[PDB]
Amino acid sequence: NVSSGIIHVSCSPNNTIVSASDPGGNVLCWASSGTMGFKGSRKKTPYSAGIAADKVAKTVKEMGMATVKLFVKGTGRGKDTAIRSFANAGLSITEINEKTPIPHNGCKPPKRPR
Amino acid sequence: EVKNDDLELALKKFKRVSLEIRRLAQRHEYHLRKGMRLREKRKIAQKKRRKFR
Amino acid sequence: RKNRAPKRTVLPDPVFNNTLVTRIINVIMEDGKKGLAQRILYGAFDLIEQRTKEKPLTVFERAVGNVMPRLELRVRRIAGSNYQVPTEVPQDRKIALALRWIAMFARKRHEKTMLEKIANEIIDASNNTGAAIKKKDDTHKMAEANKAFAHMRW
RNA sequence: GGCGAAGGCGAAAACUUAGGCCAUUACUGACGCUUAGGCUUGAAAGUGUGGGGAGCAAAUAGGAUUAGAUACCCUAGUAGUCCACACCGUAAACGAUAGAUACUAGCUGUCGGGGCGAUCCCCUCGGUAGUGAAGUUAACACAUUAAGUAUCUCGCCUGGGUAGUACAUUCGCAAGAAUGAAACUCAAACGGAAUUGACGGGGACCCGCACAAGUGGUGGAGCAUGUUGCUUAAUUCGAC
Repeated sequence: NVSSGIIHVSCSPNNTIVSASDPGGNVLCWASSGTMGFKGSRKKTPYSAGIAADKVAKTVKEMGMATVKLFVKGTGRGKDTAIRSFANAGLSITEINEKTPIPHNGCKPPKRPR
Repeated sequence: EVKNDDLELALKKFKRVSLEIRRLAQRHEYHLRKGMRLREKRKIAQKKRRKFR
Repeated sequence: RKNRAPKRTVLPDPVFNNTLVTRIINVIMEDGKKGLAQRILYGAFDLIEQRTKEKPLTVFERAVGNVMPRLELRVRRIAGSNYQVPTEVPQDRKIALALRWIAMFARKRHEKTMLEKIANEIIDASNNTGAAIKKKDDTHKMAEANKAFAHMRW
């Protein structure tokens, strides 16, 4: 029911999540790897993120969307297959942005696994 | 990091924005000593000296 | 490690004029005896001619086309509980696997005589039953299920 | 890259404050180097009192792998890491190279002061690096910022295991710090450098029925034959 908006993709190094959102900030629909069939360690694959973005793009096509912002977030190899699927799904993408949670050198991160 | 005009010329430049974001963020997710911080910083600085010149 | 090796050339069968028939007559071969496997295959073709009246070449081509696999699963282990990677398979290997499956599922069934059992195998393959189409579809289902591994693989 | 004597110092401002470099037609006129004892500073961990606690995380609990795992992995998780006043005075507190001074090829950078002056580059005096001969070294290597040629002073060493242990002493509430042996034992040592092999669940490259692609085989039964074990008078001896 809304022409414009922002759809977010978070690419964790263990999972991926995509969430459509109204331009006001509130979300409209969202899917992820877990919502689909395969789960576990097999869900951190570029194919998983690609199909996750494909599903949300398809279900927002019936939701009546148009040119939409896109905020990639997180570190991981699945953040590009979602981009390609969004481009291939037939969307009206116009703007690309990056919204990583980049910190200034403040709080201490967890320890090195070794 | 907003930049996009029509289809792909901005995406080709997105790769560079992300790679460097990834490199800088990768050292804020594991903790190691300050001495090692400086040592790896100087080692990375040597690497630029070898290729970029 | 070695280098690529040459592949020999198969002569066409000089009665029915089809190389796939030669590949059948060589894959069903045992003991190295052409005069026996040839009788088996040509009696099977005669049986095809008699019941369900139809040119044997058409049934053969239909069965072979329905049996050829689209993808092939090749084992590539990294650690314990090894995972599989689907891989694309060339057309020559496609027909090789198809004819292998036809022959090997033919020589395991009821209807004791080899003639009738292989004739039923080829008839069922033409009619898309669970004889060998089921196995082809099972190994095809094993593909594109691990397709996440297939996309990023070597 | 800069500074500090060392530890260390990196968001912004204010106050206080330390030392350093260049030029000096100025001044005192040997007032200089080193330093036993002494004094001051001195990473982190730790301790006493009062606050603080977002994240992280010894100890601890649970889930995994393993034969075991009190470890590596994962989820929780206190002391602590933070601040105010003291105490502890140890580190690979490393340039494994004490301080002060005179002299000894050169080349390539870089930083500051000065003159010249659009930067760049000219050069002078300094600080910080690389390459490099005579010279030194057992070799690696150092080589004008010396491990070179020499002097002055201090500290320290005299085989290894015993052992930085024991006693005594001083300091500290504290864990400990400083100083620090001997009895016994070995002919060598968790000695140094370098050389050739061998090895690496270290890299790079290259072959083979090695893997991969198939065919047909053994381990399932009977039989032949050989071997091990047992037995008897020997079950001749060898091959493992």
